[PDB]
Amino acid sequence: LQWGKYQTFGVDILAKLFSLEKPNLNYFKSILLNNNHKDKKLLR
Amino acid sequence: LYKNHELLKLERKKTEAVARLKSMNKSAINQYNRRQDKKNKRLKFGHRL
Repeated sequence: LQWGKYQTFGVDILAKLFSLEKPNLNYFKSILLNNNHKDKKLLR
Repeated sequence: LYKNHELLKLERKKTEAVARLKSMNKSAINQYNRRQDKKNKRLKFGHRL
C-alpha cells in the first residue's frame, strides 16, 4: 500500500477502456486470446 | 458507462426491429397502392375501348 499508488491508475485505465465494445474491446480480445501488413508483422 | 452502452446497444437493436417493422409496412403500403393502380389502369383501358 505505502510502496506505491501508481497501480490504481492502471486498474482505472483498464476498467474504462474495456467499456467500449467497439474498436477497443475487439482489439483487446484479439490480443489476449491469440501498412496493415506491417502492423500484422509487428504484432506477431 | 457500462449501463449506458448496454442500454444504447439495446436501443440500437430496438431501432433495427422498428426500422425493419416500418420498412416492411412501407413496402406493404406501396404494393397495395400498386395493385389498385394496375386495377384502375386496366378498367380504364377497357372502358375506353
